[PDB]
Amino acid sequence: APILLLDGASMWFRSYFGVPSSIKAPDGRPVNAVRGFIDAISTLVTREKPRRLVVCRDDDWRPQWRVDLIPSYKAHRVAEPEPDGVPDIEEVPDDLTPQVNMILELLDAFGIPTAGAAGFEANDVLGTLSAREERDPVVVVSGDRDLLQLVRDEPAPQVRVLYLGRGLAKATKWGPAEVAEQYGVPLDRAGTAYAELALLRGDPSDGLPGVAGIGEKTAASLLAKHGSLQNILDAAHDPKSGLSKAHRTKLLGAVDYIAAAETVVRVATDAPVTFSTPTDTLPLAAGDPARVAELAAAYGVSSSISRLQTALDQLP
Ligand SMILES: [Mn+2]
Ligand SMILES: [Mn+2]
Ligand SMILES: [Mn+2]
Repeated sequence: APILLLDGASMWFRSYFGVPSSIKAPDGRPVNAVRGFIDAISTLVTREKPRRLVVCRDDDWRPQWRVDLIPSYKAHRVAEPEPDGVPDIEEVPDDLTPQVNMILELLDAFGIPTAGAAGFEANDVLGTLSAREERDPVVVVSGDRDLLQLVRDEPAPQVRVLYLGRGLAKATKWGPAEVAEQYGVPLDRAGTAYAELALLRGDPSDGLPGVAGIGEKTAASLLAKHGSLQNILDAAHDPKSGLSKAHRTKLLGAVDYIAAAETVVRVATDAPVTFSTPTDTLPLAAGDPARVAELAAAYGVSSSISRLQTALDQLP
């Protein structure tokens, strides 16, 4: 049985856009994201039958240490920047933010493991927990393709990304083979190589311009030929490497961006993760059944909690 690691914010944003906003609590507040997010857990529990499951939090969705390296990072998504230490106010619809609070309440009362690392993103939590796992195959559940950098075959246990780009129902599991087949990175280091390719090609939806003149195809063939990004910069710095002069000029005109983006684009694998629960075991019933029942009533997702309990009951 795999341990599921859930990219919480990716998922309840998906649920917010995948469940109609006319699904409301008795007090009138939309709870479409809450319903959608709980149902996704039940769907995941029934499909994967995990014993262990963690909802990974964004203690800081936009850490200033990444913004100091690449100021444009996630900048088009900031509602209001907050100074030193305080996470920036993300641009989020006014009727989704209370729903995030509802979800965290329901998880806390149920006792579903959540995890976070102060000053780090959920993606770092995901990378840390998947890097450290030594017992069970890891399924990272997310709509964020950046996480494909976590895929792993060996050393065991394997790590797959159950990718939500087309929704949960169509989601398949991505491993090094799929990543290699889809982006042209070498299979023996598909995960890390994917992150090196994303650095070079850029990622506009996160405000990372990438290296001008080096698209994804060119990035792949330079990894397919030089094996690793460190090698590409050496081949560029060494004046008679086989590198084309055009490619050298593009790479040298970007050395400081390449260096600064390295730690921005790669997820941290050694973040100080803390759990809300003593362990990452999935509980088979609510830790606080009365509060769960009260919060679900108040939040208008009683039937979703009902369906979660049935999925849990069907675990062997
Ligand atoms: Mn800030
Ligand atoms: Mn994220
Ligand atoms: Mn990204």
